[PDB]
Amino acid sequence: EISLNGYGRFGLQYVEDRGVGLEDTIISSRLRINIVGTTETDQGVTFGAKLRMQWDDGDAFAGTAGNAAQFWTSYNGVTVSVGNVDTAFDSVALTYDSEMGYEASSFGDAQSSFFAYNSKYDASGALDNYNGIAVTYSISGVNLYLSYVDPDQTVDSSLVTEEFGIAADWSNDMISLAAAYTTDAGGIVDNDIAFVGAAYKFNDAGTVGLNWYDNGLSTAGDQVTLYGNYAFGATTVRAYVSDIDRAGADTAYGIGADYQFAEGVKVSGSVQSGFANETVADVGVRFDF
Amino acid sequence: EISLNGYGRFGLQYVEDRGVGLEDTIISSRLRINIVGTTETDQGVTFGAKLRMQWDDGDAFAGTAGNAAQFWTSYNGVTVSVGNVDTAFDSVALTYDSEMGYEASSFGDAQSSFFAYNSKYDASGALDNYNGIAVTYSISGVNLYLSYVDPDQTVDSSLVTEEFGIAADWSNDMISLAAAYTTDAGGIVDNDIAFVGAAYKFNDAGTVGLNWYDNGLSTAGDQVTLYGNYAFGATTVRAYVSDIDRAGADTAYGIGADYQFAEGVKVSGSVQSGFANETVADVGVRFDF
Amino acid sequence: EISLNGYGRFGLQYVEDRGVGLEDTIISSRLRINIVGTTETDQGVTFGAKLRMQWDDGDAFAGTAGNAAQFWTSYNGVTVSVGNVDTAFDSVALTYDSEMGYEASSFGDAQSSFFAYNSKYDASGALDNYNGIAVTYSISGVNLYLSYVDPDQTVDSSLVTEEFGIAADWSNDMISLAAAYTTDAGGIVDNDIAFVGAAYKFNDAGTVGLNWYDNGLSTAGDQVTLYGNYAFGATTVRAYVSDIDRAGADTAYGIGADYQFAEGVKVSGSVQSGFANETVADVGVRFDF
Repeated sequence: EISLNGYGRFGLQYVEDRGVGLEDTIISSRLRINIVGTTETDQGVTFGAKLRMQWDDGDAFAGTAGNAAQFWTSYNGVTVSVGNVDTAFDSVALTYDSEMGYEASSFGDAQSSFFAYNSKYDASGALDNYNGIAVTYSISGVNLYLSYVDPDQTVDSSLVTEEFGIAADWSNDMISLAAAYTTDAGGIVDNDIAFVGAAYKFNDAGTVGLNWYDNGLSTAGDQVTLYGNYAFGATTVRAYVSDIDRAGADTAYGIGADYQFAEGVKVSGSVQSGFANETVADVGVRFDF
Repeated sequence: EISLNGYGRFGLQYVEDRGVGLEDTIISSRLRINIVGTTETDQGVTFGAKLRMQWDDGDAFAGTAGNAAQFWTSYNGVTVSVGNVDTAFDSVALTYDSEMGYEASSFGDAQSSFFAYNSKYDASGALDNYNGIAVTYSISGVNLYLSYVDPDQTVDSSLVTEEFGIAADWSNDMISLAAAYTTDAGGIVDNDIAFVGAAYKFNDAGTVGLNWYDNGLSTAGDQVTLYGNYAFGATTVRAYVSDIDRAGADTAYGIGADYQFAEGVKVSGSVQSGFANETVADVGVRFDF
Repeated sequence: EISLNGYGRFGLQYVEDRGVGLEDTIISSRLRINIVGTTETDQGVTFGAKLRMQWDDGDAFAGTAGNAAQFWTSYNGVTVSVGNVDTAFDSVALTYDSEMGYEASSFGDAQSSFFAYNSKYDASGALDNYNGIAVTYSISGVNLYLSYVDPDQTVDSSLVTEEFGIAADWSNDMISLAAAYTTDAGGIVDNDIAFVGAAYKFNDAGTVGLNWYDNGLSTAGDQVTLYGNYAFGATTVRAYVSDIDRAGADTAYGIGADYQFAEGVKVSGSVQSGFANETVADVGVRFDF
């Protein structure tokens, strides 16, 4: 069995003083197609592989290709995956819940480098032998994530730096907890990052959360992000503030809205201010097919 | 929802004195696959995106990839599209109705340069930031086309040349009219081209038309094409003659046949003579799946 | 109509002293997707085209693309195909029946060069104009294969070397015969190879065969391969020995197992010894979706 899913999204992307001779506002857009092949068995074991074809405005050659394969085996809630795998740091909950706009962005996201699912190919050749192993398990309420990544599996281990990450989240009807730890993130020695987050669903239509990060060797340093959103029926209001230890940095913040036009169609917009006092705004549509 | 459609076609392509050391006749063939994702809503609005993977004999690397995405929104007969869009000049009626053979060709087609849907990627990098906006509307019988194209949307407007094109066609049961105008066609300054065409369906199985072109900065100059076809049940006979103002040019002409083998399978052939006295012939099959 | 089929496979690949500074064991894996478009007619004729997207661990750019198209027409058991076609030498029976492991390998396979379906693109540019014609016909029990391949169809014939191959196999319930002949294999002049094989199904769960090869200009020389397998319900045991005329060569051999975990899921493993005394072992899974 092979199924095809994906999405499209487009709108206006603005960034003040984007560059001399350059247009501040452009029409950013993206097309994503996921190709998933699965083989189910009566022994209760599922085999699957997926491939992704994704194009973005600006992409080289005005072309679209597939990325590197991912394979997995699920059984009794346990899933082992190989190849181009999702990572623990990128997989945990709450960590990206401050994002807004149609391009789902936020300076409130972690400011560190770490491996995460590669959607496109890479011309540099850097990923040619990038292979990983990931494991997840859901013990009702609790979620476990373990990922191991070798940027070049053909070379003798001791010669390369592997990334290892552990992560877990839990959640009842009103409180949520999440923690994650990754050593040698992004294959960079001593680049040990960490996340700890908590959220409170102070109602059905609203939630306030707090994320704290240890950005490893990032010049950003430790960082805390405070966000919240509220749902007035079909439209959602979002806001957040973020701070990093880097000297002289500005407090990052953003305010935005979501409008569920229909099932599958979502209109979003936002205005954000980065740590270097950058100003960015967006408004677009996203449709899932 | 994601649907896959497309077609295949192959046969013999002949061109007299194709080049020293080169074979005049080769087996030309093409595979085209369209990937269309759509999201319908009960509000009566449709969202969609499409991608194309097309290979042609001769293609570099003996490979096939996807091109740059196209997105659109339809509502009440009005459709707005973004990205790799169809253009007014390329979209109007009658303009390509003189073509024949399995590769659908004719020296009777307009001899000017202008933007039109890009089916493949482009290694030059020329299309990396090529973005367009197109609008069409059907007021029963009449068809409106408007397209705006910026070959590099990242650069400040005033620095690049955009193509703008308007076009409209109308048609009852026996008469058809079509006109089109595009300024700075193909992004070339002062390259303003125009088309005007009329056709008469002098019966159910036959039609005679006349197309006049203003090829902008093309050395071809103004051009008039006269074509006609007749259907004897399953086989269609086609013919045409074309003239351009370029000095010393030859009158272009071609005679060909279509044979509807089945629904979806079409056999075609033709012999044509170009303005530079080139001789070309073809015979092949085309199947839509 | 367009259908999507394919498979995924992964496991451990071992090869003793794979190279200085290199890891002997790696996780080899593959994803294959076949895109097939067909157009059926009530005249009893079928038109089709297929494309392949296949990724392998190690692939450049960590990307995946499509290869060069193949088209065909089937009628009354006769099938004519064009473009990237399957060849007679690669298509006959018994010739690859000694292979084992999840990567289906065997030093017992023919040691000659010859054209065969190209699954991926080729950066060298070598296949840009590689076009072929193949014909097969099944006269109940007997199978005929004819293939003609021109590595560069644009160039004048006399300037390039074409590969031509004939092949046929037959088979009742317990005996099987197969022969094949290809001249200028792989487009190499005087590289005439041949195969002759016979197999006996000495039971429902077992088979012993013998393949003899004339490897044309290969330094391997003539070669004979002896293989056999036995099925104990769900697990299959395989073994083989191979010899070539090349001076000082070692006798190649391998022993392996297959385990049909479910319909579509197959676990395999093997240990093999090459003619140059190479040691290789593998164990993996393959799932068809």
